[PDB]
Amino acid sequence: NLYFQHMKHGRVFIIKSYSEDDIHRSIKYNIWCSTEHGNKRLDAAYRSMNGKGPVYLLFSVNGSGHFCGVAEMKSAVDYNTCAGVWSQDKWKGRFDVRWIFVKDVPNSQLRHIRLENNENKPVTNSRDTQEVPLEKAKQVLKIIASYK
Ligand SMILES: COc1cc(=O)[nH]c(=O)[nH]1
Repeated sequence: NLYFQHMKHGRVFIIKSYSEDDIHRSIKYNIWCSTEHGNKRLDAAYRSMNGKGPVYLLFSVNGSGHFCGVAEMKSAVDYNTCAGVWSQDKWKGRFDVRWIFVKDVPNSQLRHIRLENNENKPVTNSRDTQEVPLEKAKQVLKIIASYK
């Protein structure tokens, strides 16, 4: 395929959101924020990457039945930022992202990809900041990229 053929390094995480408004804001301003635990997981992966490869994020709104696109993580986490900018006050902090695809892809197109690090559960059954093994992540990314 033409998409993601060169991604020898780097790491891929599921992002789950309770709020489609939060996603809209993320797309508009190219920023995101997770829980404290999820921020720490993404921060560790971004920093240990040391710019050697991409950290990609596969976004999905809880209950929507579809993934809604792909962004690249673009900064470390900043834990002390303006409160109350998201749909709930409980999302504290900020990191930069760069959205690559904004498009709805039905879970039917992805649910036969299983995560060997998550009890072989479908990737579509992941929780927020579930890490995706690199070879399964390539499959997901190419399906999203090419979907029509
Ligand atoms: C950044 O805004 C959100 C982050 C999250 O992890 N879940 C949400 O519903 N919104």
